[PDB]
Parts: sequence; structure tokens; C-alpha cells
Amino acid sequence: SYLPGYVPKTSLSSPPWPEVVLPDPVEETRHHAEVVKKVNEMIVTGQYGRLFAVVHFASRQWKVTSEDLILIGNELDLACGERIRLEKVLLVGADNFTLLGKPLLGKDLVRVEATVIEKTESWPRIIMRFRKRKNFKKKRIVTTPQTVLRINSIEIAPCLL
Amino acid sequence: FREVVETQEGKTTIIEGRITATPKESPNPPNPSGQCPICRWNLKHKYNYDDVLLLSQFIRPHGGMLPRKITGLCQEEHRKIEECVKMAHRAGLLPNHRPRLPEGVVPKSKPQLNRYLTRWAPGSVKPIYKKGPRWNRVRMPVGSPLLRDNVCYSRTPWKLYH
Amino acid sequence: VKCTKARYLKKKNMRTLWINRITAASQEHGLKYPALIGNLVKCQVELNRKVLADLAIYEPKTFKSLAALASRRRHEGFAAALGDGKEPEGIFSRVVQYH
Amino acid sequence: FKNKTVLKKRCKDCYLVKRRGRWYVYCKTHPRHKQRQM
Amino acid sequence: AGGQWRLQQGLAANPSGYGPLTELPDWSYADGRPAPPMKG
Amino acid sequence: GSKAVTRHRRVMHFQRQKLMAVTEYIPPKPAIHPSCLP
Amino acid sequence: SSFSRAPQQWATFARIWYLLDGKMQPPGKLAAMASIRLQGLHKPVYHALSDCGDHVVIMNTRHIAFSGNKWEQKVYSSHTGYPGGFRQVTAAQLHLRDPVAIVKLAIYGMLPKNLHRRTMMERLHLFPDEYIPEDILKNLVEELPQPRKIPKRLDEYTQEEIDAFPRLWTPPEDYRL
Amino acid sequence: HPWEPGSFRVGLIALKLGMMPLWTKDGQKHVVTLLQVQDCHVLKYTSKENCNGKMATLSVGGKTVSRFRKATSILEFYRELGLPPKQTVKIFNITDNAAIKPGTPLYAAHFRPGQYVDVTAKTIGKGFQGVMKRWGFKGQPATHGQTKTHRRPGAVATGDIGRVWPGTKMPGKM
Amino acid sequence: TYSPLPDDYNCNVELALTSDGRTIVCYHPSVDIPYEHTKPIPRPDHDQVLKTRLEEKVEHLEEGPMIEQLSKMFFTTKHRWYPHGRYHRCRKNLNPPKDR
RNA sequence: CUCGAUGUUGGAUCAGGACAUCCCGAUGGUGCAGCCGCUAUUAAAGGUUCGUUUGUUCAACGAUUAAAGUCCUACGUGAUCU
Ligand code: FES
Ligand SMILES: [K+]
Ligand SMILES: [K+]
Ligand SMILES: [Mg+2]
Ligand SMILES: [Mg+2]
Ligand SMILES: [Mg+2]
Ligand SMILES: [Mg+2]
Ligand SMILES: [Mg+2]
Ligand SMILES: [Mg+2]
Ligand SMILES: [Mg+2]
Ligand SMILES: [Mg+2]
Ligand SMILES: [Mg+2]
Ligand SMILES: [Mg+2]
Ligand SMILES: [Mg+2]
Ligand SMILES: [Zn+2]
Repeated sequence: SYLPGYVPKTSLSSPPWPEVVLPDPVEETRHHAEVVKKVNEMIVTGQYGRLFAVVHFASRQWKVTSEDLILIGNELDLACGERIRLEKVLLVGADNFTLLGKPLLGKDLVRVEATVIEKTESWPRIIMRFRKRKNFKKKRIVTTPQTVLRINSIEIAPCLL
Repeated sequence: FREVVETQEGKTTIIEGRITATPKESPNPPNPSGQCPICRWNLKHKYNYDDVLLLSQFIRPHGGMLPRKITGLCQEEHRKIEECVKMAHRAGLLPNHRPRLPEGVVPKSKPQLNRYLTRWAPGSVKPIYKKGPRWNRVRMPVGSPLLRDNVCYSRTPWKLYH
Repeated sequence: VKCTKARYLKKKNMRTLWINRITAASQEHGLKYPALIGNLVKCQVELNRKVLADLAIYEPKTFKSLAALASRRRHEGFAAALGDGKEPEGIFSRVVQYH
Repeated sequence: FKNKTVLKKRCKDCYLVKRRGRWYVYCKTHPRHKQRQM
Repeated sequence: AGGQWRLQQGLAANPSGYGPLTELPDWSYADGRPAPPMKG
Repeated sequence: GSKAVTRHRRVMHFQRQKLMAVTEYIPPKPAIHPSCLP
Repeated sequence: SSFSRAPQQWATFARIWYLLDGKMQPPGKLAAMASIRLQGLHKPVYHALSDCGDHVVIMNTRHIAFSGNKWEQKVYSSHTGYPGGFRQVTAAQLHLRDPVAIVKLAIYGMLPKNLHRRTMMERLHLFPDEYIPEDILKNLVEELPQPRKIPKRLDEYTQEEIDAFPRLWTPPEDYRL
Repeated sequence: HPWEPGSFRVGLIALKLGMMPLWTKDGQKHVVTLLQVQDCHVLKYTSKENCNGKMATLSVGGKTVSRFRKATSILEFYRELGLPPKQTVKIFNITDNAAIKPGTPLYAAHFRPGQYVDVTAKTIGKGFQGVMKRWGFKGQPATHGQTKTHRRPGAVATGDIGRVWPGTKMPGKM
Repeated sequence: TYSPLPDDYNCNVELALTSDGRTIVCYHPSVDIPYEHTKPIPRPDHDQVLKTRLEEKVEHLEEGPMIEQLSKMFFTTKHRWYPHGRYHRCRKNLNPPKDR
């Protein structure tokens, strides 16, 4: 009752981690469709409160929700009060569900809108250089353009199939 | 196995020997081509000092090792088990294989220090009073280099020097 | 001069902080930091460490799902590595191709 | 006991034994053969 | 992290490289009109 | 500095040390130890 | 969570009390676990200046186990400051003198070398045996898993386990053993 | 209780009257110090459990002093004891079998001739003293040109360490 | 029966992919604490002739003893309890900014 | 390194340290009978003299001693002295 590769049980006969058995792909494909349908129905029936989203904007990622403010570190060529859509949404989350892009969510699924509320400049930033014993000293002050955005709304549509 | 019994009756002593029950190797080893008990059961590189179920098969009732000619082990495996048994004794994993004490001997109370993976005998090691620089540090050996080829399930190899 | 040079350290220390916080959050779910970050990338989830640290603090249910996803992708990797090519690709291991 | 870097048995009655973590040469016939590993 | 893996899928080692995450427009006008192309 | 030939073993440049470390002989290892086979 | 602001803040920054059992455990692994908790590095809200460390209670510190020959080789050195005040003691000698010193020193050396360290040490509660004061026992929240799995002695194996392990060789019937 | 091996009994507090010669039958002269027990009473008993140490302790006091010069807390302590306040109180480590009820008087005959005792007291106060009187340093010569250096410590350390070791013998209160 | 993480502490995680495979859906409802896993709240905490008055037991402690008491009560070192000088006290911002 | 100065022999005073130990302790060997020695292992807690000539460190000599150790400390120490 011993197979060719049988090893008696010792501390090193088998690996320390437990054995993992993943679900049958055919059975899991059906379970996945059920989960997606359940979450889609929650969207149709409006069973969610406040939403948040992770949006890629101006090279960096922002976790935002309705009424939030974000300080963009450059000018955007938009008048104050102009409303725009943030098109790069990596994630949208609710109390009971979260949708993840691969890497970006489809534009049909989620719509994030924002409004320019201020265009200003940063406070003065000192740039000082110094090297001892070399009569080497310089001083430069820079102010960087900035734009303040208000996140107006995060809306999701029942487009999960 | 064989027992030797001395029975002294009056002025006459009688030394005899009897054959007791002998254990047999389990049937159908997974690797019949194997040349010693270890590789016949695909156990090479897959046992440690705490595998007393394995180690206890190759030792005498009082904790001593059995000859390699009797067990059939190869030199390499025989040496690994020998070191593993020493570590098992020192770790306290063989409480029923203690040395024989002559009648009237009761060891004095000695301080109990839990230890494992003990390469050397405690009394033969000196304190490391001078550790030395980082580039010539005196290290504290842990485990045995004989087990360096044991199967490693981690990405880090066994550290034998602490 | 200190104010000028500190701008480098601010960025460095902020990322160290995010890694520490992500490490803590991952350990609460039995995952080491490298396993989470690495396997999330293999799922084409490009969430950066700043957001991941924010999610751990303020959206713990989303973070547990991300930890579960990384763990699932990690187990699929092991199954694939153990296989000899007979097995099809894992459900979460499939990569969306762009052109 | 003379300290030695290389231990050598000097007669047939010399025997090598490892005690207290180092090798020794002991000889009952000629005690002058006793050596300690240095 | 993940640089070697991305290369194995024919992607840039750095996710800031080529691909939709970087090249696609960041925003558009709320009414639909597309935004002017980004300077980068 | 020291000459190319010295009485002691001269310390190597770190890059050369790494070169030596990476080019060490590696013996052929058999799948099954030959002593474990008939 | 819809809590009020002050209760919400209180909950997030609360001090948790942890229990750790040192029996048969190497002091270093115990210290590695305690150091993280005492600093707060197990919390996603961690920050150096948040003072968010927790309490760690370690019992059975008298029953720690060093690997190798550290009992004989590891030396703890101190200096009274007076001429001739240099003192060096082995781990074994220190352990019999102070049954909490080894674990305490291992933790002290792992904590950050700053002015917060001694404050963190105030949150560490070392007990050489199973006895823990009643007050300390009442505040405990969670016991941490022992880092080292204690190997079973040969006398602790059940006959089922012994029977499951095969006999590997046949001794000669005429061997005295 | 009866005396048992390993038992430690209480001691006394006495006043040092002076010194006196006595002679032994072999002709040898031994000077002795007279110690008078003046109003010695047991004051407090602390059990082994509460002492913070390995043994029980018994507090003894000696010599009556004015109540008009003692702190209120001390006066109320002595009020409950029913004794006048004592100048000095000392703590004696004792075994449990040697406990004595607070308020018991103690007498010189507690000790017997032939016994050996240890006597602890504050040494005579000599104030701030130089190294010669305090530590028995040799000082320096009186002539052959010494400049304002006769009773001084000399060198206090080596040049290398650039500091003075803790415990270094120096002038101070003796 | 496979679950990537235990489902018993924070939420019940269910992971799924859309049919196209471009979106990961995560359903994570909260797990409520079971009633069986709770304790009951400890609500439970002489013909006197004289009205019982409040008695002040707040005996003033000296700095040393006071600091020892505070340090033990809050598991801190003594240092935090000592005062600071005017220079530092007057540098502190008494109207600091407040985010939310 | 120091010359907009890091005071240069021996001694006095006080000594900190190493052990490759002069004495005292514990051991192995001996061409170790004993008494004395020689050699090696271990040991740095404690100790290690006073004099005549010489500026001397040294050296010689007188008388002792259980022994009159070898060295480092800016050839320890002059904001302490000479
Ligand atoms: S012959 Fe195979 S392990 Fe010994
Ligand atoms: K000069
Ligand atoms: K002269
Ligand atoms: Mg970086
Ligand atoms: Mg050259
Ligand atoms: Mg006086
Ligand atoms: Mg004089
Ligand atoms: Mg003058
Ligand atoms: Mg004068
Ligand atoms: Mg100058
Ligand atoms: Mg000295
Ligand atoms: Mg020596
Ligand atoms: Mg000099
Ligand atoms: Mg000077
Ligand atoms: Zn011989």
C-alpha cells in the first residue's frame, strides 16, 4: 500500500504550507456570473449610499468622493466654474461592493464629474544651493501654478454583464 | 533480538541467552532499488533532528547509536542520524532512552535550560567573550552542517551560524 | 539649504510610511507585503501605494477584497508553476491585451 | 601535557581522544607522550 | 515591483510608459466635447 | 601602492573579487546519488 | 461607521493588550513579535509621532529556549563605570540570576534607538511563570500564536502515529541490542 | 518559641558611654566600650510577606526625646503605641519564631558574656578633608623647591582617557 | 469550499469577473457580531442617623510621588510630566489649523 | 595632523589597563626518591623592599624579601610639583 513516490511522514516530507485546491473553472464561471448579476441588481435598484473612486489624474492617483477637493499641481487651461469628467477611474467602491478596472474601468460603467473652483499659485518655494569653502551660493524662489477641483458626483450604471 | 540473563542460585551462576521477538521491516518499500533503509523509503534529505519516530529505530535502549553494519545504513546517512540523535537527546526528545545508572546513584539537581539544534556538548563550549569586528565575527553554530543538503522549502537557505 | 534638500526626503519618507502601513494591513489578512503588491500587478490592478495605504485605513472592506484577490492570484501562480502545462490559465491570471 | 598544533602518536600505547572540545594524546606507558591540541 | 512581469506580457516595465493608463485623455468636458491634447 | 608580485596575497579589486566568485567551478551533480543505486 | 467624532477617534487610537507565551520559544522570535506591537507597526494608522503602541504581556519567560549552544556562548556584557567594573556573563548565568532579563534585553535592542524606546518598555509586562496579576489578566484581548512550533517528544506520540510510521529495517534475530 | 538552628533574634539600640580597661586572668589588657541601653522598646513588626524582602523585620527604638520636636505623623504613631518618641529607630531582620509584640522593653541582659556582636553607628564627622587625611595620600616634600604643592592629590588620571574615572579618590566630606 | 481569506472577522468577500473579463467585481457585505459571542453589560455595581456628606480624599501629593502615580497610571516615563519653560510654552500654536 | 607653539630627560604625586605570571592558587610532564629545581597548561582578585655612587632611565654594589615581573597609557601624569 505504498506508491513509488511515497514518503513516510516526517517534518520535511511535505512542505509546511497547507495544500490549496482551487475551484473547478466550469463551476466557478457559473458562480462568477451569479455574483456579477447580484451586484448589477444592486446598482439597478440603487442599493448603495456614498460612493468613492480612485482616479488617475495629472500623473497621480486620487481617492475621491462627492464634495471632495483636490489640489492639482499645474494649470489645466479651464475657466473657473467649468465642469469636466474624470475619464481614468481605476476603482469605484460602495459599502457592500467594489469594482476594479484592469487597469481602467469602462466609461459606460462609471462617470466622475468635477468643477474648477480656483486657479491660483503655490506659496513661494525657496531653492537654495550651498557648498562650503567654494564661494558657491545661489538662491531661487519659484511659485508653481495650481488648480483646485471639486468632485461633484460619482455615478455608476448597471452595465456589469 | 537476544537477551542475556544472569541467574545466581546459591554458589552457582548461570549465564544464558534467549531470542526475543524481533521487529520486521514494513512490507513493500516504495523504492526497492534503494541501497539502504533511508533511500529505500525515499527519506534522503527529508528528516531532521526532531523526527524521533525515524531516529529511534537506529538507537540502543539507553540512547546509544547502533552499528552501521547492523542497521545497513550507508556512511553518509549513518553520520546524519548519529548527529540527529545527539541533538534529539540534548533537546530532551528521547526521555525513555536515558543512560543506565548504577544502583544507588541519584543525579543531583541541575539547572534546566531548554535548547534545540545543539551541535556541541554544553560543557565543551566556552563563552564568546570577544565577538570580533563585523568582518571577522565569531559566530554561534546552530544545527549541523551534515544536514546542509536537506530539502529547503524557503527561499532562504538554512543558517548554520548565528 | 535644508528646506531645499528636504523635498527629496519628504517623498522618500512618505513612500516608506505607505509601505509600513500597507505591510500592517496585509499582515492582518495573513499576507506579506511583497505578495500583495506583486500579485496585484499580475491582475492588472495599478493602484499605487499611496491609495493602497488610504484604502487600508478608510475602506477596510475594499482592502480585504484586494488582499483576497492578491491571495487568489498567488495561489493560481503556485498551481500553474506546479503543473506541466496541462492546466489552462487561471481565471484571474488571464491578462487583458491592448493594442 | 605539551601543547601541539599537530598531534602525533609516539608509541603503540598512545591513543587519541577528543575531550572538552579538543583532541588529546594520552599514554599510560609513557606519560611524557601526553599532548594537547593547541 | 512587477517590472519583469510586465515585460513578459509585452508591456512597458514601468506602468507610466506606453498604454492606456498614460496615453488616454485625463479628462473631457462634461458635455462630451473632447479636451485639447495633453502636452506630454 | 604595492607591486604586482608580493610576499602576501594582495587584496583584489572588488570587481575582480566578484568575477572570481561568479566563475567558480561547479561540479556535475547526478540526479540520484550513485551510492543509492545498484 | 456613523460614530460621533470623539468616540470614533477613541476607538481607532485605543491601546490593545496582547498575550504571548514564551514556553519553549526562542527569545529573539518573541522579541521580534513584541517589538512590532509595542511600536504600533501592526496598525495601518501607524506613525512615529502618533504614540499608537500596544501593551504586550509575555508569560513563561523562564522557559525560553535558545537554539545551538547559545546558553553557553552568548555573553551579556556591562560596565559599572568604575575601574575594573567590566562584567561579562553567559546567557545561562544571567537567566538563573534574572528570569526576565534575556527577553527584556532582546526586545530593548530591537526597539528604535530614540527617546520613545523607554516609554514603549513601560508597555511591556514580563512574567517568568504562568502567574499573571489579576488586573493584567482582566485587560487582555488577544493571545498571539507562538512563533516556534514545539516538537513532540517520543513519549508524546500516539500509538496511531507510531503505527503509521513504517519500520525501515530488519535487525538480526541474534543481535543483543 | 524555642530557639532553632537558623533563627535570627532582635538586636538592641544603645548609647556609647565611653571606654574602659579590663584585664583577663592571663594578664592581658583589653580596652572595652560601655554601651548603655536607654529606653529601648520594640516599636513595629512587619511580616515576611509585606517586608519586600526575604525575612520578617522588627523595628526597635532607643532613647526618649521631646514630643515638642517631632513631626505630627511620628507623634500619632507613638500615641497609638503608648510610648514617648525615640531618637533613633532601627530595623532588625528576624525569623518568624523570634517575633516580639510591639511595646516590649529590651534590656542589656538580652546579650550574655562570651557572645560576639556587630555594632553599627555613624562615624565621627570630619567635614571636608584633603586627600592626605581622607585617603592617606603621601603628599609632596616640604622643601627642595616645591611650589605651593605639599598636600595636593597630584595626577588624578592618565592623559589618554581624557577624563576622570568614577570612584576616583578626591578631597571631600569625611 | 475554497476561500482566499477567512470570512469570519471583517466581511464576506466574493470575487468574480465579468463575462468579458475586463472588470473585477468584489461583493463584501459586513459580518455582524453574533449575540452568542457577546457578554452581558455589567450594570450591577445600616440605619445611619447622620446625613452622609461628600468627603474630599484628594490629598495633595508632592511632585515626585505625583509623577510616579501618573506615570504608573498611564504607563509612561516620568519625563512627560515635568513642566517646560516659558520659551517653549509660548512657541506652541494655540489656534492650530483644523482639517475636519 | 600640529611651527598665529601638540612644553622637550629622570624624579615626586596618583595611578588606569594588557598577561607574554616575578610571588601567592590549581594542574600535566620530568633525566620528578625526598629537599630543591626544570618545562608546560590555567589563574591578573592580592602583592611585588630599603640603601652607597651616578642627572640619569639603566648598570654595579650592600642588606633584605613569598617576590623584588614584562609592558601600554602623548617613551601615563609640569594649567599638580621638581
Ligand atoms: S544508499 Fe541511499 S541514502 Fe544511503
Ligand atoms: K610645531
Ligand atoms: K647622586
Ligand atoms: Mg524611490
Ligand atoms: Mg603598481
Ligand atoms: Mg564634625
Ligand atoms: Mg610628608
Ligand atoms: Mg615661583
Ligand atoms: Mg610652600
Ligand atoms: Mg592656535
Ligand atoms: Mg595600578
Ligand atoms: Mg596566561
Ligand atoms: Mg611622558
Ligand atoms: Mg598636563
Ligand atoms: Zn606513548
